[PDB]
Amino acid sequence: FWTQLMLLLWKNFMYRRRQPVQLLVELLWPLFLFFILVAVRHSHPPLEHHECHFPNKPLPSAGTVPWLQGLICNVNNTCFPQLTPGEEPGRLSNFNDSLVSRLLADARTVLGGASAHRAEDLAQELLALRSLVELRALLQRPRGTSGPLELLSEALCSPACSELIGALDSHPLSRLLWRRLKPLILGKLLFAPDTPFTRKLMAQVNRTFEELTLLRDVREVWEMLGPRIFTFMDAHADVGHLVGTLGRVTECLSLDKLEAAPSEAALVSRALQLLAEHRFWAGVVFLGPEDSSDPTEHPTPDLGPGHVRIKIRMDIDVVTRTNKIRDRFWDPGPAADPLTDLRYVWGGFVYLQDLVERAAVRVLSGANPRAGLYLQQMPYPCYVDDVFLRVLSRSLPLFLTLAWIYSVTLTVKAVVREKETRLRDTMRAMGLSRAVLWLGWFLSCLGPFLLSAALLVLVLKLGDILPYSHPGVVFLFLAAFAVATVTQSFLLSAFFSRANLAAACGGLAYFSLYLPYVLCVAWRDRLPAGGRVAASLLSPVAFGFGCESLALLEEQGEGAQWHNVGTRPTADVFSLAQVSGLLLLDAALYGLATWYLEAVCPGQYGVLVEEAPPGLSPGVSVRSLEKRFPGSPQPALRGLSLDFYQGHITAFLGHNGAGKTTTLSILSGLFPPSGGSAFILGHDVRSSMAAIRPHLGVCPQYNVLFDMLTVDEHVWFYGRLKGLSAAVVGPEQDRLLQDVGLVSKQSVQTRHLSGGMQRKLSVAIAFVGGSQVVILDEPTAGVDPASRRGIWELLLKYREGRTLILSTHHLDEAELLGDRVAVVAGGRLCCCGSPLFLRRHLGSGYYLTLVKAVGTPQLLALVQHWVPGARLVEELPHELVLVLPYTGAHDGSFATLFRELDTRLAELRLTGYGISDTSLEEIFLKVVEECAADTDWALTRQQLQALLLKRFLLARRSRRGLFAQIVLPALFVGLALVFSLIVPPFGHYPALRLSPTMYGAQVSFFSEDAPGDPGRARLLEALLQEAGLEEPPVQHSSHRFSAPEVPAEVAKVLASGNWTPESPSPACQCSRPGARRLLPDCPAAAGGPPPPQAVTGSGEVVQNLTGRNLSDFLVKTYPRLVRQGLKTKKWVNEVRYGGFSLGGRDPGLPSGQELGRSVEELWALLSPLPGGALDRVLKNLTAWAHSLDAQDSLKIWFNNKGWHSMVAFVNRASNAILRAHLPPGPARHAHSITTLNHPLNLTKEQLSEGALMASSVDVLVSICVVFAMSFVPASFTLVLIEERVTRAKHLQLMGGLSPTLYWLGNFLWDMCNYLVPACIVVLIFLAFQQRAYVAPANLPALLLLLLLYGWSITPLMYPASFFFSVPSTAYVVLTCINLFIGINGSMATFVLELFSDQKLQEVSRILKQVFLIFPHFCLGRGLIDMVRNQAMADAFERLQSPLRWEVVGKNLLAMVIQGPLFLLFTLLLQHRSQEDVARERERVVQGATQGDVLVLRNLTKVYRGQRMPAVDRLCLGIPPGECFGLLGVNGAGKTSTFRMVTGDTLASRGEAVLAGHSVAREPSAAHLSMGYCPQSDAIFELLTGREHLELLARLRGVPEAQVAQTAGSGLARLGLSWYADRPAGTYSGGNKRKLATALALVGDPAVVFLDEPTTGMDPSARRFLWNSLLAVVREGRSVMLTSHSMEECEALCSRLAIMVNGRFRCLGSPQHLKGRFAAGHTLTLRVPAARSQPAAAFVAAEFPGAELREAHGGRLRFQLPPGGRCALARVFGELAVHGAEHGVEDFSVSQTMLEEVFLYFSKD
Ligand SMILES: Nc1ncnc2c1ncn2[C@@H]1O[C@H](COP(=O)(O)OP(=O)(O)OP(O)(O)=S)[C@@H](O)[C@H]1O
Ligand SMILES: Nc1ncnc2c1ncn2[C@@H]1O[C@H](COP(=O)(O)OP(=O)(O)OP(O)(O)=S)[C@@H](O)[C@H]1O
Ligand SMILES: *[C@@H]1O[C@H](CO)[C@@H](O[C@@H]2O[C@H](CO)[C@@H](O)[C@H](O)[C@H]2NC(C)=O)[C@H](O)[C@H]1NC(C)=O
Ligand SMILES: *[C@@H]1O[C@H](CO)[C@@H](O[C@@H]2O[C@H](CO)[C@@H](O)[C@H](O)[C@H]2NC(C)=O)[C@H](O)[C@H]1NC(C)=O
Ligand SMILES: *[C@@H]1O[C@H](CO)[C@@H](O)[C@H](O)[C@H]1NC(C)=O
Ligand SMILES: *[C@@H]1O[C@H](CO)[C@@H](O)[C@H](O)[C@H]1NC(C)=O
Ligand SMILES: *[C@@H]1O[C@H](CO)[C@@H](O)[C@H](O)[C@H]1NC(C)=O
Ligand SMILES: *[C@@H]1O[C@H](CO)[C@@H](O)[C@H](O)[C@H]1NC(C)=O
Repeated sequence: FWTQLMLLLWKNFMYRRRQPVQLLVELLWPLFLFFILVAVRHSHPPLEHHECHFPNKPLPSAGTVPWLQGLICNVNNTCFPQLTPGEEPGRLSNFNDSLVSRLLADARTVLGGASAHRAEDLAQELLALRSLVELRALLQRPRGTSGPLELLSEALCSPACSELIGALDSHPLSRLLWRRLKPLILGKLLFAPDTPFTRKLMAQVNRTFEELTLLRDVREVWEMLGPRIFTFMDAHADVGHLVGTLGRVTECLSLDKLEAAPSEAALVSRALQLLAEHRFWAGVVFLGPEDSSDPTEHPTPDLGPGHVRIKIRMDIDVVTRTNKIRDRFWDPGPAADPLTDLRYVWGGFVYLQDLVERAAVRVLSGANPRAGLYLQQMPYPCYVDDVFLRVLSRSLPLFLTLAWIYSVTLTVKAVVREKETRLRDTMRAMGLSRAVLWLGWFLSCLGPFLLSAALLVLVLKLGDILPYSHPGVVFLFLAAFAVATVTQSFLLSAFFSRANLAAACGGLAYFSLYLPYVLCVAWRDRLPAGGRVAASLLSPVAFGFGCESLALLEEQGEGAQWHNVGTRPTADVFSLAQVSGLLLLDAALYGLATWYLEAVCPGQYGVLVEEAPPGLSPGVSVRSLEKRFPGSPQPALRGLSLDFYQGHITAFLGHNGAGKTTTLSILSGLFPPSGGSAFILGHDVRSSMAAIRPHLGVCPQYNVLFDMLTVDEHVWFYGRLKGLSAAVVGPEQDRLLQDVGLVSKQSVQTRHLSGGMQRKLSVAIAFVGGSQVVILDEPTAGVDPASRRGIWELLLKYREGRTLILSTHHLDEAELLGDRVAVVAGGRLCCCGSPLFLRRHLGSGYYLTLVKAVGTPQLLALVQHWVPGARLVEELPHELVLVLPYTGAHDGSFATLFRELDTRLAELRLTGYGISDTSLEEIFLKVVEECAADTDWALTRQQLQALLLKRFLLARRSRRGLFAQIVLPALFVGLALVFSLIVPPFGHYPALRLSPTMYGAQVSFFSEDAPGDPGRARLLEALLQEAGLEEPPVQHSSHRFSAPEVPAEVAKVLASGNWTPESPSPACQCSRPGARRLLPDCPAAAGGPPPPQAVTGSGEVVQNLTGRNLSDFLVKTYPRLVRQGLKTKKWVNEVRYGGFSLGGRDPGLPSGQELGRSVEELWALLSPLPGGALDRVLKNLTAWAHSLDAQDSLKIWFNNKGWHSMVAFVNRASNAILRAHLPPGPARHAHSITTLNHPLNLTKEQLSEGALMASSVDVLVSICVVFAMSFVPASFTLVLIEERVTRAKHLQLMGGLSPTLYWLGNFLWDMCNYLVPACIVVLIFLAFQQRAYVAPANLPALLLLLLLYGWSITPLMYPASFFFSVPSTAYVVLTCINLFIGINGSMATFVLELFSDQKLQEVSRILKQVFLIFPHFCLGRGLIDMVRNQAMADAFERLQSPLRWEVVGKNLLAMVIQGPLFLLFTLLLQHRSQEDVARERERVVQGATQGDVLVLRNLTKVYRGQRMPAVDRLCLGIPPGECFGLLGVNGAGKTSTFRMVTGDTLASRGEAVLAGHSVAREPSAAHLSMGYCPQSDAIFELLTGREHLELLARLRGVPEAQVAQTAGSGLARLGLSWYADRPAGTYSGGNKRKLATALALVGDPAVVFLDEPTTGMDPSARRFLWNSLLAVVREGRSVMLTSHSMEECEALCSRLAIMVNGRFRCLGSPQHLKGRFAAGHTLTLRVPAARSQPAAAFVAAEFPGAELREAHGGRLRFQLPPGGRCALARVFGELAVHGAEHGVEDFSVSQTMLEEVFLYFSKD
């Protein structure tokens, strides 16, 4: 059991070692992919980012100075690691060291002090002020700045406008700020409705800009107070310079920047016009509830007024996209980038929403609410950003499968190859169980897999791809994967019966099972938990599911290790060990599947007796052996009771189908006997089992050798397997090697270098165990007769002792070697015995014939006198045949009769006698039928016409296939167009209702500071009851404690620490220690320790958090909220989006009443102006001082990952304020405000880019058209490939056909066939009303493009007919290649077009400039280009043409240029090719006979590497009036000479001339008069035979009116009347041969060539061929016939030439040969002594001529000079003594037998 496994493993290792280039490629292919992966890793290392905090943004409602301060200082949005002062519940401002704030505080305190006082005291107070000094220093600055923006930033933290432009264009930061401010400074507010209510709303919009325009009055009062004081009496210059600077800034002010529009269409037109001038900024639409014109939204929520809907339309390049709520790829980032994401800050959307909402509340409420709104960004933890790990999670299975596709292909190829040559059956014959075979396969294939896995593990660990992990677990994963994939490859090898088919399908079967993993990862959340395990039954799917868990565990900073093998890293991911368990279960299931499937198709591979020897020792005793198959009710083998005997070489006789090899397999260990017994050596076959193998040898009818192992390893392997010991193999090896004469070959150790002799070696293998019984099976099945002598010598060498049982098809072989013969025919035995006994039992006797150049009764009386027995069988004139009695036949009587007849020859006028001994052939036949009975220019026009007709009939023969290949794609396209009538989603921007409720269930805040006020209490009530909470606040007091219970294990930790809310209460948080990377921060159990009070309303949770830290709580709690949905990381639903803090502390000085009183007192005094301008200024100042209190504020925290959170929460705040200031009652339900977002249409320049991303249905239609359009050329080319496989094409070429004209005819017919599908597609497009195609300016372009693409595509794959030789696979491969090329081109172009965000891809347009050289992509590009150009034209002017040579003209021109070059290439590819014997050779050399039709001279062929000429130095001459014949054994070179003379092949040396026209010098006239007939059937099965006949008739040039009549003649000479109507496909075996003969004969060629015209068909067919050839030979025409059957050559031909080894031998007429050497007699002696000298000596002494023939041990034949003067009897009497003189049992004489010419044919 172990020795067989060792031998199998050694053999497999030897196969692998003898291929020293496949191992290297298998090792170095998977390393390339992983080196690419390592390079990719080196390209993108992970990025690290620490914690950072964000400042606050003040809305204009809070103030104007802080507003500009924010717009000028917080533009960069830089992170700050330290906590910002704004976040703390106390402060509400960030800038405390700013000059503006200090100046305002100093002014306030000085004014308060002055008011309290009411000069020296005031001067002293103002002297100690650094802010005034800083302001004076800033005023006294000699430029030093790029522009006023820099000075404004330093202070805070028209031709004049042209000068400002010139100054500000220099500084890049000033450029950025100026770009941000340009839309808004020069803005043009527009509104559609002009009703008075809207007028009041825009009056509320006015009042802000009116407050803005107040510096003019203060300025003018300054210059009207200036000169007065100056006349009454550095500071004066500084104020004037400052005032003039202020005036210059206000010079480039829009002032009246508000405008109006009459209607929505006019609104859009005016907006686009202003965009053309770069002046448009925003537009507002006050849609009314009663209008009911709501696109994709409800008309009105409640009847009547009270609800205001407001739409803001701005430029798309400014307002963010408004289609999807969230990003599709979650990123570990704060999502705070001013340039890209923070668009609402420099876009002004929030500003205008605030302004409009405040106007609406001030109008509807009827009060003047004051509440400053601020915006804050929640802070974000420290993080590591690394996209690569998700890429591994999604990519690693792909690279692993691509690395292991190669070894799987090799494994399946090897398994199928070894199971193809039936070697497995031979191994099972010797006794090896299938289990050992499969175990050898397992352990031999599984080595390289694990070596590759180990190398991959080392690469992964060392290459930093999977660090922080222990390689042991990774290896235990890859090993399970390798086991599963090897088992599944063995399963894949169990469905195929061909080598290359299995090799090319196994890789595809392995790769096609990785797609479901992608399908599952796309809809990751869709699939439940139940279907996960069911889908993970595939091996690659399970590997992917395990790889995702491995990557997920890698993200958490601790890789795969022994600690966490059985731990699930997330609630819905497999543990790493469970995946391996499933992998092993899958491998076991695949193994069981292979085991069961191997048994699905079992079995099928895909009374005369002479028993009396001197020693009766029945070594093999088979009795009544029977077997039956279910294929036929009659048994495969019937009763066979024959008994064999040791020492005799029994043999089997029968024609193929006699069930001999079946029985020989029964006796071996391959098949089971159904009945009877098969006792070998005494013990039954099954009982012996393994007790019989050393004493039983088998050799099968197929050669059994390994193409890589040498001879010595071969004998070693086949000896050690039988039971031989390793010590005694040397002598046995040497014995067999010396016996077979391979002692030289074992020196070079080759197996595939030597051929033909290999069968000999196989025979020797049957004699390696010295087994007593040996069963051979046709040891000379196919070996050349020239080498059967060695096999005969070896088999006779081992003829003693061993029982040998063989079987041969022949009849001569069964008597040379065999000591006995039994005849089996029709699966049954008929007779048995020995050749002597078989020849001694006949109805007839021993024949004697006499010819005439006297009297029958006289000769009969003479014969009866000389011998009593005599039978008269034949009595016709000119030959008298009598039967001499075999019963009691004696030599003396025959000798006396012959001696008497010798003298009386002249008188009797006989002049010749012929004796005859019955032979084995006729007795074999007679017993076979006895057993059978007992069982029961105009010519070119006609040529093209005929070719087109034959193509049309060829198409009409196969109509269903062409119909399904042509019409079906059109119906497919039509159905695709029908089903594509749904609304196309392309990315339009609908109307979106911007409210917080769109996000869904969430958690929100209501933090409050300084709650000591009733108005703030009302505002808080509005905020809470706005979200759906219960109306009475006291109910919350009824709920009392509404918080989750604190964790018990955390209470002790809290008691350990201070736990004050102001101090950091939570414990610290883990982060990146440098040696380890964590994606989130791992949260402890104490983050924001006390669970804050939460109340749930209607799908929403509100939390208190009053008085806590807030920032710390959010930073600590965020990852806990996120992690619930990081398993898939596709659409992450953050739960906390925003919240409110009711801050109340006033950063400014609240004491503004005193300042107002002081201003009023100053207004009363100082001579107020009668006009009141100063009075109005002072009133405005008093109002500003009164409003300076800022009684209540509000801050909104928002999360930026939700795109539309800022606007939703600002809307909520405004609505809450409105509901707060409205008096209580049911009227609260009547009032509401709504805000929408709707970007405007694209401008023309914007359209020129935006039209690109509106093509999905177009892409689908183009893909469908390309897929359905690339089928026809393959259908065209399959027919040509099929006609190339058969040599019928060349048969056409000997007609009038030329290859160029054949190509032209095929091209024209395929054009005519192709013109229909294009018309069908065109009519489908026209009938289905596609505006994209039914336009009159688009139809001609589409038609021309389709027709010219079909023009160009066809000659692409015509040159491919030479490469392939089978129709179906050629069609499949060509279709797949074309579809792959088209789809890849289209996808690459569309991907580069959509993803062309960066500029270095637009130059990739040159790539398409190359694709015009590819003809398949021209149509796909042209359709898309035409569609986009025409759609742009439709959308351009309504709200240049396809025929122009700018969109499709260039592509069409390039493709029509490409058209003819492929036809030229295939036309050039077609024409790529550019003693009697001595006396007749001498007469040919000296001169040429003019009458001879064919003349040859030194005809020679030298193949490549054969080292010997197949046909060498061949000469001949054929007179026209005689039929020729060529003879030779297989391998002589007759077919090579036939091909060379016909012209299908070239000649290495020498040329043959036919009727004075050499083949090379001008082939056309040569082929005009040659009738080609090969052994193969060169016909088209689709057509009919008669149709072939008229096709050849029309090609030749027969007039049409007689062509049909010719058909009758074309059958009248060869019958064919019953088979005329039937198609050529459904005929008989000989019908094809006779049809080929008729096609050769039709047309009346001068000479007719036939290669093996008849090979064992019905006698009627050969009689008809005989008649046809006789006709053509006595009508004065010549035939060159090649055959084997000698009687046909005798009957038909008049000259015979015999050739062996490529050279003539006799070259004479049949009668000349018969008289030259086939006369006399030959003697055969049966000597058992096997001694040459005793038999040779006396024969040479008495007879001068004793030439040897087949000198073997059993028999020897004698050649002697003919024409003995004495009688023939002169030998017989001598033999009558010679039996005593020398050992001779019996004898035979062949004296002018019917087999003399046969004997010479077999002689040489
Ligand atoms: N797959 C099969 N293989 C062999 N024999 C079959 C098969 N199917 C049916 N038979 C039976 O085989 C008989 C016909 O002779 P075969 O057994 O095929 O001859 P054979 O053994 O191939 O002949 P030789 O002369 O020994 S090569 C009929 O009884 C068939 O029904
Ligand atoms: N691929 C090949 N095709 C044809 N002949 C070949 C090929 N390879 C070698 N030969 C030579 O063909 C010769 C043996 O076949 P031939 O005598 O030419 O014809 P044939 O086998 O008698 O023809 P049939 O009767 O039509 S199968 C030897 O010279 C071979 O070396
Ligand atoms: C949020 O927390 C505060 C505590 O700061 C709760 O205020 C209490 O409310 C009840 C009911 O109105 C009063 O009787 C208590 O006197 C309040 N306590 C203090 C110390 O303020 C408040 O109820 C909680 N939620 C709400 C409804 O705002
Ligand atoms: C701006 O876009 C709107 C669509 O949002 C266009 O209005 C539609 O125009 C089509 C004609 O092309 C009509 O069939 C629709 O009924 C219109 N819908 C609406 C809502 O009116 C509008 O024509 C575009 N204007 C410009 C100048 O591009
Ligand atoms: C923002 O800060 C970065 C810090 O490097 C600086 O390089 C950049 O110029 C700043 N940009 C603006 C707009 O201030
Ligand atoms: C602002 O600065 C002043 C003067 O240094 C200081 O008294 C005051 O406490 C500061 N206030 C804040 C908000 O830090
Ligand atoms: C105020 O807005 C109104 C629209 O109601 C507009 O007519 C007017 O010009 C604006 N005021 C000024 C002077 O800009
Ligand atoms: C909040 O927590 C932070 C954590 O650094 C701490 O520095 C800060 O003092 C705390 N502030 C309050 C008022 O809770």
